[PDB]
Amino acid sequence: PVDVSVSIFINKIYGVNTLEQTYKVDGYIVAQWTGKPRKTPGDKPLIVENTQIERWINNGLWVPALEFINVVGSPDTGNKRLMLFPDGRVIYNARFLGSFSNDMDFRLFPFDRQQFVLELEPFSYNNQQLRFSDIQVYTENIDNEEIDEWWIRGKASTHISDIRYDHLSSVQPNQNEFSRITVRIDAVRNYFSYIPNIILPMLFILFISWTAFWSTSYEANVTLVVSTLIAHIAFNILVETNLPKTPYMTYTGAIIFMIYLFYFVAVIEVTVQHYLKVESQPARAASITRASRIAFPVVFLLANIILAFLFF
Amino acid sequence: PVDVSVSIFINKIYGVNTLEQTYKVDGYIVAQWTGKPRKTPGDKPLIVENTQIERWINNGLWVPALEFINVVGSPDTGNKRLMLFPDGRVIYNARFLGSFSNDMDFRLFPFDRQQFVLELEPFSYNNQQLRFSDIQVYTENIDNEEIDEWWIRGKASTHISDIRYDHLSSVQPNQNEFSRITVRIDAVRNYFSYIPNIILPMLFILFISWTAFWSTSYEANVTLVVSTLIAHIAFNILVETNLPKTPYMTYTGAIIFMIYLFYFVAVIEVTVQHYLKVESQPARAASITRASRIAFPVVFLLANIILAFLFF
Amino acid sequence: PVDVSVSIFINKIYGVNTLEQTYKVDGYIVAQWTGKPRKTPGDKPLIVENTQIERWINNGLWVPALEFINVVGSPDTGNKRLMLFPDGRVIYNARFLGSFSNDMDFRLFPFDRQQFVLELEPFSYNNQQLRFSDIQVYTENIDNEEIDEWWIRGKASTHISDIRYDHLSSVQPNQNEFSRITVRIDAVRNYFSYIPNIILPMLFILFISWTAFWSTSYEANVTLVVSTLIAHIAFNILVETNLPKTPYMTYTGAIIFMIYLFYFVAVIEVTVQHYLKVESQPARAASITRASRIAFPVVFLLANIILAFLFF
Amino acid sequence: PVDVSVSIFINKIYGVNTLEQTYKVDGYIVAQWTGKPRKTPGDKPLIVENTQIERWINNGLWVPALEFINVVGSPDTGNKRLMLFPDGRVIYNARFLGSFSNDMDFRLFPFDRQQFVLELEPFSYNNQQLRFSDIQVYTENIDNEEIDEWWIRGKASTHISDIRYDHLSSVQPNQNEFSRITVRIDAVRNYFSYIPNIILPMLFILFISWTAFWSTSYEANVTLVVSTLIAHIAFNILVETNLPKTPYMTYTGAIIFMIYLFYFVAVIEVTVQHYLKVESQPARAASITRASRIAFPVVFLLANIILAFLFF
Amino acid sequence: PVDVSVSIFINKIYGVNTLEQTYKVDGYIVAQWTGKPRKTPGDKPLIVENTQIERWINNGLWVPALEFINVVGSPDTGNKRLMLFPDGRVIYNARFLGSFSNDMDFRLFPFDRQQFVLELEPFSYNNQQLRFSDIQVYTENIDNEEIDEWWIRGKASTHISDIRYDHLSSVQPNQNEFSRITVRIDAVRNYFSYIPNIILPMLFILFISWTAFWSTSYEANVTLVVSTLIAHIAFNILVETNLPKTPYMTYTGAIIFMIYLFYFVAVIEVTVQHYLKVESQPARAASITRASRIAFPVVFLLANIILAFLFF
Repeated sequence: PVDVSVSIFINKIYGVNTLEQTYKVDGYIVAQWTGKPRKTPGDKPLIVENTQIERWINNGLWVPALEFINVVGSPDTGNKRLMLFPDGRVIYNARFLGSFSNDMDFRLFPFDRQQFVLELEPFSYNNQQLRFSDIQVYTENIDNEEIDEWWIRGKASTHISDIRYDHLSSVQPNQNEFSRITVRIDAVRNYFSYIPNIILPMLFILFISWTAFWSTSYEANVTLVVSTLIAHIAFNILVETNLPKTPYMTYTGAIIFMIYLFYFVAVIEVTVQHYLKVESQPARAASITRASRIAFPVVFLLANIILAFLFF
Repeated sequence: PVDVSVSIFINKIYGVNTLEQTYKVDGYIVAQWTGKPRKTPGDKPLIVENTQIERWINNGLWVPALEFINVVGSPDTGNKRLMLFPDGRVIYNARFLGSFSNDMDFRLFPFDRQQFVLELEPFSYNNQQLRFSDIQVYTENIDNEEIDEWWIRGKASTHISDIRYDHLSSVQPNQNEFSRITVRIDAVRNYFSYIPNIILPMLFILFISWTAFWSTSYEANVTLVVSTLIAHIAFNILVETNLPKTPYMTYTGAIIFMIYLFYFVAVIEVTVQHYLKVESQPARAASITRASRIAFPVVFLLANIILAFLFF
Repeated sequence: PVDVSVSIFINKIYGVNTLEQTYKVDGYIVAQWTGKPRKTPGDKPLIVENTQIERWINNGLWVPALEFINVVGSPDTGNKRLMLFPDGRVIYNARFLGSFSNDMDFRLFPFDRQQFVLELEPFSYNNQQLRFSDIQVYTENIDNEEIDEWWIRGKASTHISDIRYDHLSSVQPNQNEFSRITVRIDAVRNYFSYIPNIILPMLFILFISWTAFWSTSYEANVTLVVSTLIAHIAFNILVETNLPKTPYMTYTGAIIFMIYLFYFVAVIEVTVQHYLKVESQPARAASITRASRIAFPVVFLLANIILAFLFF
Repeated sequence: PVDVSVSIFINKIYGVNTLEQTYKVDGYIVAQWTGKPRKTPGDKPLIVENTQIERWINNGLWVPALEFINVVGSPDTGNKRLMLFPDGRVIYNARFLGSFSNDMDFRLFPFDRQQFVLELEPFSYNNQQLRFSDIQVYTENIDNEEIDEWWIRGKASTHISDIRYDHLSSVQPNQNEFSRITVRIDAVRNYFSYIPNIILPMLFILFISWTAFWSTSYEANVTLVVSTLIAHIAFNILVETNLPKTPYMTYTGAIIFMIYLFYFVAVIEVTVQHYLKVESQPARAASITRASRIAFPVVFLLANIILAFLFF
Repeated sequence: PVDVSVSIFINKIYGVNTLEQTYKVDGYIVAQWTGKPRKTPGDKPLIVENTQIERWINNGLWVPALEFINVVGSPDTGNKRLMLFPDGRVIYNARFLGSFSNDMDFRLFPFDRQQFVLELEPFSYNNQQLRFSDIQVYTENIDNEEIDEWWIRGKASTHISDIRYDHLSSVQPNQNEFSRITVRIDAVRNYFSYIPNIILPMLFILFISWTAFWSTSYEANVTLVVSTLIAHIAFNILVETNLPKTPYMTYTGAIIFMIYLFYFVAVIEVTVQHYLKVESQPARAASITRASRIAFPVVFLLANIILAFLFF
């Protein structure tokens, strides 16, 4: 079992896709493994570059196949460098930029909780142990909390585990166990701009519909409730890109669907106020309007607390 | 006929395109075929990596051309590994991520039924049999049914068949028969979020138009039916991306087109109610409104059941 | 002149761009040319794969440069295979997926007529004849006419021609003549879904504006004609992607522009009806409304027949 | 100084970006330079293909670095061919498809004037003269003037110049002068479809707002001017993609901004007409409406002529 | 320590992304380092091209790994050229086009201040000094200030620094110091078109809502304030692409959110004016309207000055 020291540097974690549950990660990968003693020109260790790296393997130099398990497509390896030491050890430094998949829960978008995971397992070698994992997410979080989309919390989670496989070759009494690095950086999305850009204006439009709970004129009432619903849909179109859309139900989506009913229900109230006045019963219509004038804001507050009580 | 054992691992089936009938599939491909006996360093079998794989073929090592028949463009092969055994057999392990085409029926979108097919046939060898196919879709479906867009039902369908060709070379008395793997995983789209985000709000807007079947004021009636049609088109704009658009007629599209008539027809009713009152015949207008107040909801229910009876 | 037998298989003709006049074509290319006699291991012909193909050319093996003339960018060649026969002939099989340019006429979109052309000419060899062209568009059209976007009509058009060039080198007394394959598959776009999704709803919105030709209330009339124009523009936004937009005038675009006038003209009528009633002359306004109530539908029908008479 | 004959063929000039001032150009590049005498098999000149081209340079064959100066990114070179003559000269034929940058003036979009420039200078050789430039834009313009987006005027502009550099090496008494080809094809955008699709309907919506200069009812007046402004913004959304948006002010943008004022000003007029009638002074309101009924169309005509007088 | 003279030419700084804080930079890179004396054919220095550059490294020629630190993905290197001098020095000229990341502050968009930074550090060599940095942004700024999106101010900022690292190898306590080039060009976004296209029309729509501070009719008042809010959201949809959206609060976003309240508040005023007239207290409603007729424009002016006082 060849011991490999893996040190991964983290520079950027950008472009979090709300559909494919993908995110682009940039940095550097360092693999210091003890090889076999070789002769370098003099005492100083040899420095080999990307083009000449393949030339060394042809001559009889070992290079282990360390592949990312959760990588979506082939990641972009910039410049790769092999540092052959006269003593024996070899240091492999390579810049990488690729897409990584991890199960994401967007259920509670306004106060999002997400984990960015990176996994590495040698593609061809099982009885070749991975010594120690090191995550250097030295890109300062408290430096620009407003500028950074995600508030980096904790200097990642180091985890080294032996992944057991089932479907393999004929000889597996102790070949099914592959060493695997499990890097997991945590982050919390900043609500800072999501309230005065999405939440707050989507609420005002809904309360503007509620101004028909004072107005007696049905012609003016229709214009309020119908047009605000147009404004709500229009504003939901503007937002949509910022909004995360997943196959499951969300707290934001639950509120968004709840708003659609509170328009439909208000339309009913306004129409009820009208038909009562038409059928010479305005005494009911008078109290019906006064009721919903206090009921609607209370009911929406109860239900928003109900949703929050279920999601949190 | 060289016997080839093909074991394909399935990791992800993501990004289902509603137009091109394409979907991205990620995993691993294993090809264990009995070659010719060779000498490996000692007893242990030789492990060859991607860069050195081409070097072996030049020396005189066999590598069969196993191409995906239904692959759209050249798929992304990550790291490929050849395992040369001293006895004779060779195990080929390669990570793949590519686009696959299959005939899809989106006719019934809210309760979608789809099959994800993967086909493999040796590009150059016909009298080279494919021994056994194995599909390892071990990515747990019941684990996160709400999170997964498609509910993976069944551990795929293994199918090995001899595909017969017509247009070939000169020598074809028994060369037209190529061995082909036919992998078909089944899945059902979760309706869970499609009802409170698309179906339900598209219905409320249509019923808000129906509130003119109580109102006597034509000026207020126009504002209802005309503006709700604006809201419906606006909401159809928001949805559109989620909506699958194909060259054939769909259950969703049939309902969507039916809604467009139920606005146009309601406009007619409202205008009829007006001209009758204008031409001193309000007795008809009074019953005309009361009729459509019960008729419209019944007619739409009948027709929605009619459509459902035709599609299902 | 080396005789080359070219047989092109057609699998898919997908993604027809309405702006760049491009379409993606997938299939296989077969080039059977009589080379020089060589010795294969035994009697059986040698099978050479993509990586080893370049190795043969270095040793002294001929490979002709067959490039697509109408290809947009470098097309994606999947797996290429050379079949060296002991007698002399060589069969070249290669999978291709690329973009092809051809002059397209979208003038009559609802009942579209289009030709998909593919051209092949040897990039370097003029006095090297192309024997016979064969198009195998065996992807069944009548199988799924509703599912297929284009109804494949005819098993393509085989055409072999000697293309004469003007601007060449110094030596051209008989070097300007290059052999060229001209493959042209015909197809007709299915109107099936384009009427109940685009045409029909765009018409209803326009007739809803015409309901002001019965209404006497100007305040209610404005709401009709102005808001329907908003709905028309809104619906044209939804459609737009499905709609083909070219630098020339189309039948669809002519109707679309005609609809914009029929709103503007109706606004004038409604305003005329008003000013006449204001200036104590409602006798004119009464007949003015009754006139346009019969005129507008007749005029639009005449003009739609006029447009159809010009385009067809 | 090695004399190089450069003949560039033009096939397509497609996808003109209104932001980055980029356009994709496809064709062929021919470089006939007199090298050194070599022995070809017999008398016939040797034909070398793309893969074997690099093999010749290794043996000791010259290939000059002819790079496009105005190319955005590395352009797509399809198939490249070297024609080695026994006498000495070498003809280099290569198919290219790349993006080219040139300063574009979109100030007057409806009647656009644009120049498509292509520049070539040897990347490594200064005292290596470029003999003669030849542009073969034989893709017929008058063939399909309605189908072609740009009306190709003139068979391009041939220009060969010695570009002088300042920041170079140590030895520059006569090494700063590089030979450069300056190809410039001219074209004029067809207005044909831009008037009945963009200009004309954007005008009708603005005149529909002007129908409030006859109407006495403020409630009906508001519905006109407010909703037409919604329609104008909605129609500007539909158009936007066709509209060129640059960091400077345009004739189209000036008119577009002018339209936004003519709505705001009309709103003021309508509100003035109201407050005058409210404050028992309708004599002013009567003439105020009659004034703007003649003023607004005259003022907009004056200002549109003013803008046209400034831009042209 | 090998002294390297780095001279970077700047051609284009295009496509500034408001989300990822990225921008594409094109130009040339010159690296003149004193190598070892070699024999060139005669006295003239050897000119080596891109394909032959790798051939020289195999023979025993030094090429230092100069990588961009702030580069997003692998940048596009066009044609690279090595100029081997007989004396010893080697000049490396390479054309580049890549994406660069730098922390951007969009807080004050209408009068934006931005810095475009480019960093270069040898990927493999620390005790290999970078002699002098030279930035040639000779692409004239005052030439076309209206055409250029960013007004290039200053001929960049030359900065050479020794970057100290923490996580490294065993070999040296004085190996953590890498020489790094820090190029920073400054630019200011032109407001020229952002006022008559975004700011000015977004203001007119808001003042059109204020015309209800004269109107006594609630039915006409609702139509004003509700529809202008639709127009504002509609216009914000049109703009959105031009608008920079970041996770922090902006001056534009603050004004944009402030506008959403000024609609909601105006709705309240209009509804208050109504309920007062309903509950036989129009004396209050009369002064309430007259108050907000002077208050609203003054309050918005105060608050806009307040925001400007905080951001500037």
